[PDB]
Amino acid sequence: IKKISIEGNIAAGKSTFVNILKQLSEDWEVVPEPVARWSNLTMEQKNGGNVLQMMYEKPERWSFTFQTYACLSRIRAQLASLNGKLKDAEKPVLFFERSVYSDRYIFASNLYESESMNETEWTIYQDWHDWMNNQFGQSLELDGIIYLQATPETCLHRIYLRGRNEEQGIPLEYLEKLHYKHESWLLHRTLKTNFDYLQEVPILTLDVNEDFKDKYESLVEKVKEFLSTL
Amino acid sequence: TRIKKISIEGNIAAGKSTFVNILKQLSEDWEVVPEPVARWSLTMEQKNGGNVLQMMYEKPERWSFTFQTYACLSRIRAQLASLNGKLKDAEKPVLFFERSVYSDRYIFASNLYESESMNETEWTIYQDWHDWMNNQFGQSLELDGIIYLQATPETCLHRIYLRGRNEEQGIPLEYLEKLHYKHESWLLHRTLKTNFDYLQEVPILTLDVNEDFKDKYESLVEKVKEFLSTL
Ligand SMILES: CCCc1sc(-c2ccc(OC)c(OCC(C)(C)O)c2)nc1CSc1cc(N)nc(N)n1
Ligand SMILES: CCCc1sc(-c2ccc(OC)c(OCC(C)(C)O)c2)nc1CSc1cc(N)nc(N)n1
Ligand SMILES: CCCc1sc(-c2ccc(OC)c(OCC(C)(C)O)c2)nc1CSc1cc(N)nc(N)n1
Ligand SMILES: CCCc1sc(-c2ccc(OC)c(OCC(C)(C)O)c2)nc1CSc1cc(N)nc(N)n1
Ligand SMILES: O=c1ccn([C@@H]2O[C@H](COP(=O)(O)OP(=O)(O)O)[C@@H](O)[C@H]2O)c(=O)[nH]1
Ligand SMILES: O=c1ccn([C@@H]2O[C@H](COP(=O)(O)OP(=O)(O)O)[C@@H](O)[C@H]2O)c(=O)[nH]1
Repeated sequence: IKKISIEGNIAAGKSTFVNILKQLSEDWEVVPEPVARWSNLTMEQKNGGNVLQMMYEKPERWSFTFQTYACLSRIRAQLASLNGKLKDAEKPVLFFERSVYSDRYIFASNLYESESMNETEWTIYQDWHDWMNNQFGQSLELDGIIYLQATPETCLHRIYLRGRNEEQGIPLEYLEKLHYKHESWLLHRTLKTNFDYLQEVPILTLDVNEDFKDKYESLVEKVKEFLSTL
Repeated sequence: TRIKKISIEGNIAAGKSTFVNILKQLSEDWEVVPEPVARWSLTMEQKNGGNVLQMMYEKPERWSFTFQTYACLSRIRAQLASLNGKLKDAEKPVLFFERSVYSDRYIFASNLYESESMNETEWTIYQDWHDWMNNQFGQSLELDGIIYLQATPETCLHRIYLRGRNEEQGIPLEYLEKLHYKHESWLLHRTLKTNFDYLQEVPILTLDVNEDFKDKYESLVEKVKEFLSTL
């Protein structure tokens, strides 16, 4: 199986793009993001719901707890697909809706930066993150990234389009701060991670500013070519 | 795998470190993994450890969950590493753990849940992580046996009074009964059902360590060497 993580800002179009891909090839399957599932039943998802709501109310009390549980749920859920899926397929591809690196170098790092996590919580999380991925998540190494690039302003409208109730307060500032970090890591590539192979990973950046729900062929053609390059 | 893994279990100040330390010297084939939190009680672990301990003491309701996660992680890292580091050329290698991932959760984390310093979402979340993660290690850290060092709260208090740490001097006798009770259920009556199936069939040796054993441990070790020859 090849592993491709699909990255991008909130409401840039990842769920939608990934649900277009999985429909196109028996060799293509998807791992959605747990935090995504949490946003509306097994024990993980009641913890997910409670913990999500707690995070909305008092993020500086709950950011450490949330981050450690979101990533754990992602690490476990990517494994459920990599060890039990695409058994009878010729050129398997598993497409991750975000990654263990999104968890750390976008969201957790941004919470540390808005002081939702104190120094020690952040230092426990990075050590907890290094070890949890290296003990259990080795097989998760990514063969490439797809960055669905959407201006901060495109994203603000798309949460409006998504018309979810709890997400209309999101200031362009919050959405802009995630954008800058997304730009630094994947486009300008000025971010340093603690993972050496992430320095070299193939990366495909896709301008997803124009809507693509019924005009996505050119985007899908780029993915096919990018995949061949692996 | 060929290394025997034995937990030493006991309440605070029962004398586990004293025992462990005695044991390491009685044989070149006998090795010990000190409990990471006891050390905190200077790497980045000491730094992080140092802080969350003081934060934990300062406010149990805020830091209990964070502390419990890091203590159990730092423990697993000592344990899996000693496996790799010592006893590669021993014909009769035994590794003594100062406590286990079971005491983390079944003594300490449960206690803190029962005392409302972790809410339900933190305790089930903590339990989720412990369950799944120890189940990745199919048999690796899993115990060959357990040695219960059974003392009284008073001895432990008495022994707290002797250990000479003001930072502990205020630990209340009432907390010990609670902790002591949790040990007796798990290690004496065997009524603590857990979610690690092999445990209920892990042999337990119980030693009463109320009598001062420091100059006079030979009996205690005979019972340990007797126990090891049946595992
Ligand atoms: C529903 C998505 C999860 C949430 S909720 C949230 C949030 C909610 C309320 C907040 O204050 C009122 C908030 O403020 C953050 C801040 C005040 C800047 O520290 C963040 N940020 C986030 C982004 S954190 C996140 C998201 C995600 N998908 N994965 C990971 N690992 N972390
Ligand atoms: C992926 C980011 C989700 C975020 S981030 C966020 C947020 C971040 C920073 C903020 O100020 C710095 C913020 O303030 C919103 C406010 C201006 C107070 O209305 C909200 N709100 C949200 C919506 S919180 C939420 C609640 C909920 N129940 N479900 C979901 N999925 N999300
Ligand atoms: C960081 C100091 C260690 C502390 S502090 C502590 C504690 C401190 C103050 C408390 O109330 C003000 C407290 O609440 C008493 C209780 C009845 C649990 O609410 C617990 N319990 C503990 C033992 S936590 C522990 C020890 C250990 N060796 N291993 C693990 N996994 N956890
Ligand atoms: C492994 C420590 C275990 C415990 S448990 C404890 C404690 C727990 C609960 C308590 O009340 C419920 C407690 O007493 C606080 C009180 C007496 C009410 O002010 C102390 N303190 C401690 C140790 S605090 C400590 C210990 C230590 N070795 N070093 C430092 N710097 N701090
Ligand atoms: O080109 C697009 C991409 C997305 N969407 C919609 O915009 C919202 C946000 O997109 P999505 O959930 O895919 O973003 P994600 O958070 O998954 O990146 C959803 O209601 C989608 O149906 C759209 O109308 N056109
Ligand atoms: O036979 C003994 C065993 C222990 N102790 C004392 O009791 C205290 C607690 O011992 P230890 O640190 O070994 O307890 P642990 O927390 O490790 O069980 C220490 O001051 C020991 O010196 C003692 O006087 N005699």
